[PDB]
Amino acid sequence: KESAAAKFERQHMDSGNSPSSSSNYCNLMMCCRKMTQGKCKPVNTFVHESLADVKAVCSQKKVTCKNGQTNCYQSKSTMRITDCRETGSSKYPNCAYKTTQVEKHIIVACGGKPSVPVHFDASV
Amino acid sequence: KESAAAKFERQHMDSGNSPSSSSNYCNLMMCCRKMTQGKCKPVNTFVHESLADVKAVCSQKKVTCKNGQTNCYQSKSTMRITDCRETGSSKYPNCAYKTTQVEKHIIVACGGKPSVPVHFDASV
Ligand SMILES: Nc1ccn([C@H]2C[C@H](OP(=O)(O)OC[C@H]3O[C@@H](n4cnc5c(N)ncnc54)C[C@@H]3O)[C@@H](CO)O2)c(=O)n1
Ligand SMILES: Nc1ccn([C@H]2C[C@H](OP(=O)(O)OC[C@H]3O[C@@H](n4cnc5c(N)ncnc54)C[C@@H]3O)[C@@H](CO)O2)c(=O)n1
Repeated sequence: KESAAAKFERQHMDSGNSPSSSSNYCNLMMCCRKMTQGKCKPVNTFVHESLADVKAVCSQKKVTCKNGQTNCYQSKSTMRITDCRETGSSKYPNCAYKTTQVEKHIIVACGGKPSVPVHFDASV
Repeated sequence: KESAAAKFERQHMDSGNSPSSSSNYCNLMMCCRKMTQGKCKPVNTFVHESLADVKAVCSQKKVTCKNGQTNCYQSKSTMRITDCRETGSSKYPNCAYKTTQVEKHIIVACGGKPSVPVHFDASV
């Protein structure tokens, strides 16, 4: 059972000067989106585009994935994305990320039917 | 088994949410801290002071809890906290919170040996 003391810490404690700071975006999203359980996912990109625009990439430019698979596609246009990358100081269970906002082309692997994005490969 | 398409949306999609937004704090924090599972937690306060300063409230001003219990204590000084409350448009599982930065005295219930904070009662 989660002790009452530990529950209180989880539900009400967030010690710090700038808790609502945008440089915290990745720390909170990586946690919310469940990518900090068991280990700290080292790198992860968030796309701030319409889901309609991201799905459209699956019928755009064909390219080879980094792992040799052949079901990857590159966006014809650049997309507003946020790069979340683990800091040198990050150490599980205290995962820390650097938030970087950029506009780059994305590369995703598409699968299933209808064909939709199932993996983020890279940004170029 | 979560679908590949759904897994991609959870891990890489953040349409209509600006990374450079202070108002989003509550939404991400409530999600990250596991308070939006099963249903949306109506109200929840986050304290930004040090854990030591919060624990010390248990040795301060003795007051009655809202529920009639007698193990509540009020802080001698105002503390930096964030008040999170559901919006009108909040609907599970799309929980939405309004973020309000405030400086008020907190009231907590203390228990255990040593006596540590185990429930947040109110800010005044
Ligand atoms: N700039 C970057 C660089 C990396 N990343 C992330 C996304 C990847 O996560 P995810 O998309 O869940 O991938 C899940 C898993 O899917 C598998 N996979 C690889 N190629 C695939 C393909 N063509 N189709 C389906 N699954 C594939 C292996 C992979 O670990 C992870 C590992 O490469 O790094 C990122 O977000 N931004
Ligand atoms: N401004 C406000 C107003 C409300 N709230 C939150 C905190 C409460 O969650 P929690 O901290 O778990 O504490 C409530 C739970 O703790 C337990 N509890 C309640 N009274 C207690 C007491 N006197 N001693 C020990 N545990 C108590 C059971 C109870 O459901 C929640 C429901 O009252 O509302 C807030 O964060 N800020």
